Amino acid sequence: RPDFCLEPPYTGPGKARIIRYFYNAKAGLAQTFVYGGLRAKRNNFKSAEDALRTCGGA
Repeated sequence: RPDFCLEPPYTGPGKARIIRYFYNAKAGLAQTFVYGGLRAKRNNFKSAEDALRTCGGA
């Protein structure tokens, strides 16, 4: 599983409220979170299906 999949979600400094997905490795689930629109990290997906394919494990 890529190492960036183990990071907590990162909202960042932007003032937007954009609903994105992160992979929660401890839970084993893709979950939603509020992203501010600036300086996303890689554990920040546009969909659940993308989060799971990238971070869900082989």
